[PDB]
Amino acid sequence: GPHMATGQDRVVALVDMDCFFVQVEQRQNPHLRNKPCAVVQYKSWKGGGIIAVSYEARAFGVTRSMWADDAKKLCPDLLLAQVRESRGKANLTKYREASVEVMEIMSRFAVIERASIDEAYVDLTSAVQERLQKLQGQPISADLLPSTYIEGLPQGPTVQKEGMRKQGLFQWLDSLQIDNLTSPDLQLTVGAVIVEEMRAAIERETGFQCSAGISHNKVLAKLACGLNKPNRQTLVSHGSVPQLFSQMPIRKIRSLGGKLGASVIEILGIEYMGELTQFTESQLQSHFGEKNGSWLYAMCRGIEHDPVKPRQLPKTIGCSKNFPGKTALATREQVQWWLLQLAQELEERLTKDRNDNDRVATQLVVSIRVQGDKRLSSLRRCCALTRYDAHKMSHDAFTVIKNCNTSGIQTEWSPPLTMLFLCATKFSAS
DNA sequence: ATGATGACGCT
DNA sequence: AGCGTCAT
Ligand SMILES: Nc1ccn([C@@H]2O[C@H](COP(=O)(O)OP(=O)(O)OP(=O)(O)O)[C@@H](O)[C@H]2O)c(=O)n1
Ligand SMILES: [Ca+2]
Ligand SMILES: [K+]
Repeated sequence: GPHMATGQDRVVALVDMDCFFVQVEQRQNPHLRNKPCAVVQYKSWKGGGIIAVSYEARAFGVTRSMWADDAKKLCPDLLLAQVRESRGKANLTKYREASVEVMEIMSRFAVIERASIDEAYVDLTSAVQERLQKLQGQPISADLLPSTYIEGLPQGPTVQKEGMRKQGLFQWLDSLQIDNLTSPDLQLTVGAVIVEEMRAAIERETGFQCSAGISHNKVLAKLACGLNKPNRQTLVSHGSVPQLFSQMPIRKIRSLGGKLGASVIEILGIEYMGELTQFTESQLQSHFGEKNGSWLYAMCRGIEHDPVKPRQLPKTIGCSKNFPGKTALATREQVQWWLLQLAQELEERLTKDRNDNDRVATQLVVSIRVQGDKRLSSLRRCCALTRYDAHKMSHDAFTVIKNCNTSGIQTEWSPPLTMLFLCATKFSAS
């Protein structure tokens, strides 16, 4: 009862750019705006692989990982933009730079955790407290939340989407206790007003639209963000959790989309997150380990403590390329040449990073996949990264991997390589 | 023949 | 260290 923590101590948001690479290419090329369009990498094999899809193209069934030639079967008018290719590999620099535009706007409002090229978590607790003092108890207008959905409302005793949105928002605001400055529901609402402001600024200053979730922790914020996409934000209160989780497949919760989530389902014989509440913490720890069991016990009640880490820059900087099918690398010369190509792009990004961010990497990790290995990495070895020089870095990578060559011939490479990966890690300030 | 990254857990 | 998991 009175001692039972409810995980309502923080306001956390997750911001996710809608069809990010598509928005970048549509900003650059107005002919792509408001059209079914997709972003593709490479082109010779089956038209290239689709990596991002506009909402207009998704209505036709186009998805990520589709070959562009197949996507054109679903959507003959599909417009395509191609990822830059440099040194024979995809080069994502345009999207990384657009991402920096967005993250630097977000950092004005609060400290952010870069979660991916196009997602950041925001810890808003402190900004909320401040804005609450600026309010002095005045009600929060629905005009301050023009794109906000309150998950689970409307409820109780119109047939259009926006009318539903406004109805739920009104019920929520009508029930708010704007007098109590430590009300969790009030704090989430203020958090949502701030996130509206953040999203307005991102759109004004970059042209890019995003969705967001606002809740009390990262898992609920991420789940919230996915509930109303694109160009909308969703508030998931602590009170909404029982109904939301009662039909929510377990695999939808961040970190449960893989083998652990499958084993939760199979060992416990359940399907939905809320069903987890019927097990004791010790039962869950017995099945899934002490850490996982504690996490699941708290999470299925809507409680999570993973902090928004203050980290706006990636921790490692890497370059990778796959060599599928008949293109697998089968000679010494081939392996060396592609290691040089990867290392040249890596040198370029590292030099940029050292100038921009005042740091230097100190370890080089070299990862390969061999033909027939189902695993995504067959081997990983490290060496010292002492100078930002592509020829040295590629020579060192070759050195640390060369005894993997089975061939008795000095010039051949067996088994052939289906993946090369260079990653610079262990950054020190400079 | 999805392909390009990136973080973190386990041992 | 080196591998496995999960994600965007
Ligand atoms: N299997 C995946 C999924 C995502 N990404 C990377 O993560 C970025 C954002 O992924 P995601 O948010 O899932 O896709 P969006 O295009 O942004 O679509 P949405 O509107 O649903 O956010 C992609 O552009 C891509 O760079 C990737 O490389 N491989
Ligand atoms: Ca996105
Ligand atoms: K994303």
